[PDB]
Amino acid sequence: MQFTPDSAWKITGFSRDISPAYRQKLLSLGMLPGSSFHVVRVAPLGDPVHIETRRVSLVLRKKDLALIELEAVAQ
Repeated sequence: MQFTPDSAWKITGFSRDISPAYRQKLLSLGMLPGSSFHVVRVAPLGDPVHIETRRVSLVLRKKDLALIELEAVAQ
């Protein structure tokens, strides 16, 4: 349920009213719904985490993740 710095995940930014600010932004990276990324650091209360993508490190927020969807890799 929680996100710890060790496991992998997949980017699926798809909300019910996701604003273009976040959507039109990711476009610059070329990471559309269905990408793969790793976790650098996360907190159970609420902290700033960083994702590891194809030769690119993006930063996310425990509150920001609330909008974008995530999909755990294949165990």
